[PDB]
Amino acid sequence: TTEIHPSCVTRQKVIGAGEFGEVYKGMLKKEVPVAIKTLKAGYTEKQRVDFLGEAGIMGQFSHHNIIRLEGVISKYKPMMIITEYMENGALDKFLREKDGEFSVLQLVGMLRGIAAGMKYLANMNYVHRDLAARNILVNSNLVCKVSDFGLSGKIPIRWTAPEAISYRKFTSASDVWSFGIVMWEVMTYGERPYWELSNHEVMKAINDGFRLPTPMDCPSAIYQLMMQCWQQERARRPKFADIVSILDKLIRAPDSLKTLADFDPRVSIRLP
Ligand SMILES: Cc1ccc(C(=O)Nc2cccc(C(F)(F)F)c2)cc1Nc1nc(-c2cncnc2)nc2c1cnn2C
Repeated sequence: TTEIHPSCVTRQKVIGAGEFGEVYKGMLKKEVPVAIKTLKAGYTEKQRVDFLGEAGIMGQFSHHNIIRLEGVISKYKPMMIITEYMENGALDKFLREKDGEFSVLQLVGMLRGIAAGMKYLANMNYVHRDLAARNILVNSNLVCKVSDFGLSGKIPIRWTAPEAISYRKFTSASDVWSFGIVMWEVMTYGERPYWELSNHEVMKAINDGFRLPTPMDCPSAIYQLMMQCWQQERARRPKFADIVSILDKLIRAPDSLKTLADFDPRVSIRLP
């Protein structure tokens, strides 16, 4: 963590909400665009511990696929966490606003980058607990950076592994389940997992053995990989090292992605 003087920061627009403050877009001194989370007067001891703890963990991460911390303001009030800014925004909204605009290889490359960031976090003994496309930022090189904006607080049942829902067992292996959901989010351009099923219906379907069907136009290898992320038995899921290795090999032999999984049509259209 670098300590930044408040005279170097200008808050411009509110872009979100913090636990005890606001999240802004701004400029950091030529100027550089930044995102800024503040801790406002009246914060509790616990909030200060969590806020500066968050800053400390982010300063420890140095990876291509993890959001970069520019610095912290801790010596003056209000306190601030300052990161790089991504004009393309969060991955879920990005894909939904750009439906069908990318190649299969571009989509799989986004997944490889997300997996590499997650392998790094898991190796550093950091369990994310809220991996979803809404918590991934996209830069102007299409590079995805794992982030955590806090709960949307809506609990993300349909991204969470059964053991984490059932008995609060959050590990890198429950993050692997979440990663499989993110794979499905990417390959569908941001569709809502399980569509209109309620949270209870999703849990019931998973316990009964159902799994999300293949996205349209999805490489067979990619659907196979996401399905193995959704094994009920935690020990049977791939580790992030396995996921990175597979995605890297598929990208480097790109003909491997041309074999597509069968898509199950809901609608039959008959014509001559
Ligand atoms: C200011 C800020 C503070 C904290 C984080 C954040 O990701 N923190 C965090 C906490 C725990 C673990 C991780 C980890 F592991 F990297 F994923 C990150 C990100 C940001 N940056 C951003 N937040 C937000 C943002 C938006 N809406 C609500 N909250 C934050 N939007 C951003 C950025 C950057 N660009 N954009 C478009």
